[PDB]
Amino acid sequence: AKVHGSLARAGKVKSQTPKVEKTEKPKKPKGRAYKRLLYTRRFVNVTLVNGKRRMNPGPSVQ
Amino acid sequence: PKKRASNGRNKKGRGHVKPVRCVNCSKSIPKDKAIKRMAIRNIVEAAAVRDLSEASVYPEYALPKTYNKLHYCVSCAIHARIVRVRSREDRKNRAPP
Amino acid sequence: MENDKGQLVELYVPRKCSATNRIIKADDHASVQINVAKVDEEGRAIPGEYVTYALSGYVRSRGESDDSLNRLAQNDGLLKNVWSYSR
Amino acid sequence: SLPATFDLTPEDAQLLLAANTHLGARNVQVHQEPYVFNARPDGVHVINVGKTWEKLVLAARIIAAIPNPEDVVAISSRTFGQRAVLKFAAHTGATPIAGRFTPGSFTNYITRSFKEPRLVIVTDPRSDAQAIKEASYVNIPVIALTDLDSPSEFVDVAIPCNNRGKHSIGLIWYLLAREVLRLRGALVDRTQPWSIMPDLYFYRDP
Amino acid sequence: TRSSVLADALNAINNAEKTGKRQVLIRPSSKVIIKFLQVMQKHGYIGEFEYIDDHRSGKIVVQLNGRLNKCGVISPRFNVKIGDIEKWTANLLPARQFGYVILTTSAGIMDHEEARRKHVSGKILGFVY
Amino acid sequence: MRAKWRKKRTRRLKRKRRKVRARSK
Amino acid sequence: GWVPVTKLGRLVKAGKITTIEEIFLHSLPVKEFQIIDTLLPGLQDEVMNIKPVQKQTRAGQRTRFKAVVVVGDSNGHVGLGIKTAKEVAGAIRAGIIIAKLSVIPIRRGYWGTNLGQPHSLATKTTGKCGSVTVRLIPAPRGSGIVASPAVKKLLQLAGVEDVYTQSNGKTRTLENTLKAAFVAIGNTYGFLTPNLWAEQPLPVSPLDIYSDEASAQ
Amino acid sequence: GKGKPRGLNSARKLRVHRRNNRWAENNYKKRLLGTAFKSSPFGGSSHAKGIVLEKLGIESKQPNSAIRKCVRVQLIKNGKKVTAFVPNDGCLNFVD
Amino acid sequence: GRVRTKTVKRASKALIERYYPKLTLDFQTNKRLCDEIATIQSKRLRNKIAGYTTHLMKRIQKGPVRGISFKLQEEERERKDQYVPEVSARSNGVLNVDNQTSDLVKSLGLKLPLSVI
RNA sequence: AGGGGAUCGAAGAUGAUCAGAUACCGUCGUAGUCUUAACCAUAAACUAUGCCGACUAGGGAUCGGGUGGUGUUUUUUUAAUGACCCACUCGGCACCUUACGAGAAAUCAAAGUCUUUGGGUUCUGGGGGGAGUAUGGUCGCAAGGCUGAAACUUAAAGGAAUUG
Ligand SMILES: [Mg+2]
Ligand SMILES: [Mg+2]
Ligand SMILES: [Mg+2]
Ligand SMILES: [Mg+2]
Ligand SMILES: [Mg+2]
Ligand SMILES: [Mg+2]
Ligand SMILES: [Mg+2]
Ligand SMILES: [Mg+2]
Ligand SMILES: [Mg+2]
Ligand SMILES: [Mg+2]
Ligand SMILES: [Mg+2]
Ligand SMILES: [Mg+2]
Ligand SMILES: [Mg+2]
Ligand SMILES: [Mg+2]
Ligand SMILES: [Mg+2]
Ligand SMILES: [Mg+2]
Ligand SMILES: [Mg+2]
Ligand SMILES: [Mg+2]
Ligand SMILES: [Mg+2]
Ligand SMILES: [Mg+2]
Repeated sequence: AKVHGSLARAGKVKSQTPKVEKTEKPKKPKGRAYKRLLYTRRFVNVTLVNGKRRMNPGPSVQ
Repeated sequence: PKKRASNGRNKKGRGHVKPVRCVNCSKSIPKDKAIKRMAIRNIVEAAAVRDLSEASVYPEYALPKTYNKLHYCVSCAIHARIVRVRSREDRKNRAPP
Repeated sequence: MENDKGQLVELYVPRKCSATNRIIKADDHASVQINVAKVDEEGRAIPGEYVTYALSGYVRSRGESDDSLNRLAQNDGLLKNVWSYSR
Repeated sequence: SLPATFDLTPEDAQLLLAANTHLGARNVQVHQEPYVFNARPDGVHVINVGKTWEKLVLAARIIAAIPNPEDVVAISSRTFGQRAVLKFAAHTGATPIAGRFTPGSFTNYITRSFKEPRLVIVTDPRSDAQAIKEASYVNIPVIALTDLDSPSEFVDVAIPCNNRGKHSIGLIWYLLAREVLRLRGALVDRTQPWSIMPDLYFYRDP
Repeated sequence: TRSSVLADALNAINNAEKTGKRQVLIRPSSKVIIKFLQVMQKHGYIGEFEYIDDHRSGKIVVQLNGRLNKCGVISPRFNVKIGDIEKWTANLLPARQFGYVILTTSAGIMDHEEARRKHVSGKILGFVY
Repeated sequence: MRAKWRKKRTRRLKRKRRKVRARSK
Repeated sequence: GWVPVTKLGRLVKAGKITTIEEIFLHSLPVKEFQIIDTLLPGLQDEVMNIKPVQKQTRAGQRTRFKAVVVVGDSNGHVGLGIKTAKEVAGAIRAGIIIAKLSVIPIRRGYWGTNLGQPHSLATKTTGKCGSVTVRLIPAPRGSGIVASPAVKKLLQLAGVEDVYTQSNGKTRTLENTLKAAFVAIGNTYGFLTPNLWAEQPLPVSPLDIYSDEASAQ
Repeated sequence: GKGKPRGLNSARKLRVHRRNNRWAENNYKKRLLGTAFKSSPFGGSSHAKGIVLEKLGIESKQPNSAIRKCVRVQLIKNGKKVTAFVPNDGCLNFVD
Repeated sequence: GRVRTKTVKRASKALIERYYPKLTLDFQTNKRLCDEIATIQSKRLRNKIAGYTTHLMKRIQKGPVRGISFKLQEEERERKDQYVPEVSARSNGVLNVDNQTSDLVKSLGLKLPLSVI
């Protein structure tokens, strides 16, 4: 092919993405603690559904 | 895939036979292949028998005939519609017209 | 199909062809059941009680449904001198 | 099983020689060869009446045993044998099938000819093949009129007539019915002939 | 040329049952054929066989009775150690609770059932189920 | 290109090579 | 309300036949999907796939949906419906009808010691549907249904406990795999083992016992 | 049947013939021609180390379009000149 | 070209099969009948129909037409299809026979009149 | 290499055609085409289907051999023998239907008797390119035949069938 192309714009995007700091939040439980926090959640109370029970939606349908 | 189960036309028990020259194409094609017709006619056609069977000597006579065994070939046996592309099954019909 | 304490499991026990004794398939819709009327003393046929053969998809399909029936007919005494074993 | 009365009687037999039922085709076919008696000079085949009779009897018997006598479909698309199967329908219950079979009868509900029988009789296994082939889709025994060259497929009990023509096709149908009446039903005294003619079963056109 | 005679025979037997036929003519009656036919007949997979004397090598007419799925040979007549007899039966028999592989041990031509009882092993002959 | 002529080609190459080489014995 | 046009339909609605096997034993061409609904409720459906396909109008294009349904109890009867129509939703249900009409029986069996209630298959069986050929093999307890998620599910509804597999061919064409898996389990009753070796004398066909009861209007 | 020899004595052929037909098996052949050692720019070894020569703007194949960032490398052990790809965004400035 | 569509014919075959002897070979009267025994949305169709079922008639009275049959004809075929002559078989001079068909009866256990060839 | 060189005709030449036309078409013609002695060893050298052995289904023509028929037709009187007819039956060249069975299908009496996987036996293939290439060897007067890689490269290449 052509092997000498433009090295000029080495790292465009990642050098021009708006800085935004990762927000603090309470640390999640670790170990057995966590895997409990899943069971008791992921299928004990259940939450929102669809007819298949969903996992990570946001805006939802509404 | 195979279009014709006889491939060309009858071999089976030979492997080769001497070829002939397509009567019109001036081509060349093995005798086992090649479309063939026996062209017999009258020397004086039909319309002319009047002037002929009349303006002669001899009682009635007896009209002569010509005997030309044509040898065509898939190239010019198709073009001269001596034969034609019969449908998938139709092709099988070895039956004379 | 027995078992441990001799109980009879196996939800169903297939008929069997009579010209080959090969299982009559659950979907063998060319297999069949002939029912021949058993008569009584002179003439009168008898509802309820008939003579019965059962032919297979395979036997019938191969045209052997006549010879095999006749073979089976004479045998159980339904015919006389129609089929001749030796040929 | 069957007593001494059911023996053939040359009263009957004569109608069979008269109707020329004994005349068979020039193609024997491997499966019909048991029915061959012997071969005529100048290529003809002589069938065996005592077998045709005996068959017919079994045929007649298999016609019986069948409870409801109206779901016994008797078929002929064939001309010659057509008039006969109307008559067989008259006498014993039997829904007949004259002329066209209309494919989709036995299989396919929705149709307005969904005969769902429990026995089929056929006049000629050739010209009534679609009838036979379709019957074998749905567990149905098949009585049938054979010649010597005949489709043995998916037919049980075959009655080797002539079916080529004349009156053989009528006679065998006539006698068939005649005997399924002498079998149970109402004829009785299987020794006495019938007020009913044979020419009641023949062709037409004229 | 003919090479197995046994396999040639069980072939016919097999082909016959399939096509709905309930009798076979076999060529040519060998002794190995016979014992094979025996061990078959015992367990019920065939009727009675009748040897024919040609002044030649023999013929056999065997009576069939449905119930035969496959008989068959395993050429070359392999060696079988006694703990490997299971490895075969496992390999080429429809189920644990029946069917038969027949061998040839120095005790004689038997099935693997019987061979297990006498505690002998030899060289594999064929199968039945 | 036609298998027949692509052969003729590769045959043509081979000879020229047979020649270019023996330009030094 | 159900109106049986079939002879077999009548006798089933009319309580004259109450079991499924009563139809298999006599080998009876089932036509109405309501029959097997009645004879066999508590049935279950699992929808296997919905894979849209395409072609042409006499110019441009045709495009519809293809659905695969297995139905089964978990006990010896199973069925397969493949139907494609102009809607997803409807060609699904369409199949659950063609699934039920296709219900076939299983001779489930023992791997060895016949200790109460079979855990596997009778014998080795095997099916084909072009290229794909699946093979079913009996198995010890605790083992399981060793098969591809599809086959297993079909063998679940089939109500199998333990079985080994050995599939060969383009296992990736779902429709063709399943059909031969079906073809396999539907062949268990096909195998004449020495259990069934005995002779019974042929039941008379319930289409003739309640014959008077059945027949047309 | 089956086209191979079945005999109880063809073990000679049976084994030798696979040793033949093993050679159409690619990896078998690479393993036994030691291509690993000979042809490869590494030794065969998992990794390898070298110095940077220049940097290349290798343009991507169809139907994409970009300028994949790459260096030319003088392999130390080998002397072999081989070009490698720098991955992730603007890392091509971490190397000179 | 005047080709009466199915909707016409499918009703001509339909009025004959129902109301036959209440019809006739005339056009005008049959046209009136349709107003009683049927319901037709347009005046022109009404006639178009009327004019076909009246076509059939004029050849019904000439020989039956393929797809069509009604009461008064259905037993008229049962009348013709009951003819039976003096007899045929019968026998007009013993039973004329061929060869071996004699051997067939000869080896059958039957009397029967005979004749050679 | 010699003989032979009617014909047809690679090369070439010429006339047209074409934007071009080294072509197709027209004409002229070398070698060649024939043969004898030597070479060459290759073709879609085709059934694109190894050989022997067994088995599984019907139908009819036709070739060769044999067999049976108080057959047909032949002398000037009907016997021989010639042909011709019919049935049989071996071994052929093929055809027909069929499909139990097989196949991805097209299709196949084998391409069947294979996940119920084993009669004997020779041969060849293992994604597509690179490539029948390079290299060694060898046979040939030569053209070439036989033997025959890798580096690197690539996600398709390919089969049968269907609808546009
Ligand atoms: Mg050739
Ligand atoms: Mg030639
Ligand atoms: Mg290219
Ligand atoms: Mg060349
Ligand atoms: Mg395969
Ligand atoms: Mg560079
Ligand atoms: Mg030139
Ligand atoms: Mg141009
Ligand atoms: Mg040039
Ligand atoms: Mg020389
Ligand atoms: Mg070659
Ligand atoms: Mg062979
Ligand atoms: Mg097919
Ligand atoms: Mg099978
Ligand atoms: Mg590979
Ligand atoms: Mg050259
Ligand atoms: Mg891509
Ligand atoms: Mg190709
Ligand atoms: Mg293609
Ligand atoms: Mg197309």
